[PDB]
Amino acid sequence: KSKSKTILVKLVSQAGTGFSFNHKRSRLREKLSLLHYDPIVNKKVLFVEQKKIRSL
Amino acid sequence: DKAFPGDRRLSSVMTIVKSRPFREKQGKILLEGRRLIADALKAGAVPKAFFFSRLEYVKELPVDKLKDVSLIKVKFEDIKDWSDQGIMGIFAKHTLPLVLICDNLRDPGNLGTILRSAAGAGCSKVLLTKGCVDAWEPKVLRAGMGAHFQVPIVNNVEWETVPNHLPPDTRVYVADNCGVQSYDLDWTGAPAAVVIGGETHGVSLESLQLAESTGGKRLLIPVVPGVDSLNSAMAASILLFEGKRQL
Amino acid sequence: DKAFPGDRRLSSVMTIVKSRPFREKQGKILLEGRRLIADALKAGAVPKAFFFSRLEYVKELPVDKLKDVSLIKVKFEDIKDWSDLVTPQGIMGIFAKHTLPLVLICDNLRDPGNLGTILRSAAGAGCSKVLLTKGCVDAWEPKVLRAGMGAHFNVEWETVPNHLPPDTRVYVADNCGVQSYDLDWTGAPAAVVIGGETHGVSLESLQLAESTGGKRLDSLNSAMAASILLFEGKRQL
RNA sequence: AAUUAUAUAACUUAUCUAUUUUAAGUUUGAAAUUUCUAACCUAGACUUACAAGUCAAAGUAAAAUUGACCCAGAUAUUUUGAGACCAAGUUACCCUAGGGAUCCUAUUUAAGUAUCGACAAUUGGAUCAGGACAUCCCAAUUAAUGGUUCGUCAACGAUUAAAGUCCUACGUGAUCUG
Repeated sequence: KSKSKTILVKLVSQAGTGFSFNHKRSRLREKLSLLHYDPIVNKKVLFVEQKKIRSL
Repeated sequence: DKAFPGDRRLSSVMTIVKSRPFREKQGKILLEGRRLIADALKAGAVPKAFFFSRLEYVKELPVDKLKDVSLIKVKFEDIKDWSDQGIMGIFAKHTLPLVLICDNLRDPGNLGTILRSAAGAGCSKVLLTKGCVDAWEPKVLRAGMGAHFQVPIVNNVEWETVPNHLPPDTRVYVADNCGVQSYDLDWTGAPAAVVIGGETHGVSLESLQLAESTGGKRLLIPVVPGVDSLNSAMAASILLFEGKRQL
Repeated sequence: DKAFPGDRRLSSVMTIVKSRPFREKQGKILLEGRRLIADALKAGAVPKAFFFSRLEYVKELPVDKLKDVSLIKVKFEDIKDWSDLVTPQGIMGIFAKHTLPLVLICDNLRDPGNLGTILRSAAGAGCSKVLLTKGCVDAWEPKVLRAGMGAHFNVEWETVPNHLPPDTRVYVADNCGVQSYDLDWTGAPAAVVIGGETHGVSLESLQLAESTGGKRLDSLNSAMAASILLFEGKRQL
């Protein structure tokens, strides 16, 4: 319970489609910018972290 | 041993009496020691049960000095848990009134004794560390020789009573070492509402802002030596009584 | 670390620290705690032996707790003899066993625990006058040292009676217990007389202090109440 | 008990009345309730109340310290969430099921097997201590060898080579009764 290493965040598409998915990142690292498949545009687009959900 | 073998509540009372965690769970504040039992006893508490060695409880020799505490059998391991001393008397855990508040966790004796310090002076409601902090626990109250619910000094405050302590229109002051002057404060001059933050926790910024509603100024006790600060709970006790007298 | 406590010198040290009468006969007692040992060195107490753990000695933190004693690596057995308590601390030291005045006078032998607690409060209070009986009772025992916790770190009968002749009133204090700053403990002469730890202080002890001409400030916790009074005493000054 | 208790009854506010500028609260209780990005698909399997989630041949397709669902959110239908609820008594007012009456001891061993039999293996006191090792004293990493006083959950006083941490129906002497 006390131990806390990673965190869960929302990765939101930069294409404006509103598609989002959750990914795990280390708490002490910088915000993630990832290239992920967006079903709405049916092609890989850049995703940027917006908010933290919980402590993993 | 359980107060009554069949009675689960009796066992809980005895267990809570000689148990810091169990007492907090069962809302019991025990005053370890016959003299300290009288301390809580004379502070306005009629302990329902008193943590004492099974044979010792039967003898009730400390109960004679409890002066209200009801001697109850207590397990040897439980007695060690409540150790801060054998006779732990478990008990339920205004304008110009003494008001002590050992905000946050602190020395168990400091919190309990500081809160009780206001009671005798004429404290309408004396406060201690919050329910989360171990202040009304059997061992926690044992060092302080005070009962939370029964005595005006309360430690198992809980959320409801926690606003109650602050809710009064008595100017509040946080006293550690240099929080005007301990007895020359606006809070000290006005009805006492002293609330010292935890020694290792400090005073919350929101609490300092809330002091504006009370209208009190944090307590600053001049220290000739280079010591960083004195006992936070102890300072609250002095400020608690000091405020009532000045008010 | 040195784990040999069976030496004759170690046995003598263990007897003095473990037993108060042996400490008085040998004039040596043990203080447990790195902070307490460091305070003893500042106070000028001359320690006879410094107890340092196998790791504490290497870290040099126990060495700083020598309290003027020689610091050497010591195991549990050696530390136990050096320390006055059964359980030896990681850092411990074996050492020797008016108008508006603040005076506390204790006659005869006094409980070592009470002395440590009183001295710790006195340091915070900053009283300029202190009274006591002779040095018969040893206040350097591990229990007494624990009571002081470093904050604490010979007036005798003749000088002690002088404090009694002085017109001072001991401010009363109780667990439930006028205000601390409303009592002229520092503002007016004070002759602190209350039930000691060796005898016990009940609610009558607070009344007894009031009977000395002071007012109330029911047995209060010795450390908590004294510390609260010390803060009030500093404010009084 | 635990949790309550708009049966009624009261008060308060409405209400309803005087003048004049029953309902809702709460309380009693008629009672009530419970207890004591890391794919998709698809043989065969796992996990599982249900559901979802797993492993996996084949196939197809991208590439080269929690854990799901329900259920609530957010928004515009896309996404995001970590089988006695909790809970005391009493019963000879009872019910059912029955059970009764109407330092030895038992093995094993055998130093000294007719008859026996050590060591073993299966209230305070007085007298005398036995044992555990996590070693205080005594002793040479090893060792429980013998000891570890008297008093006032903590503490103190005085001795002792030392007053380890403890256990042994007050450790242990042979009232009398039910």
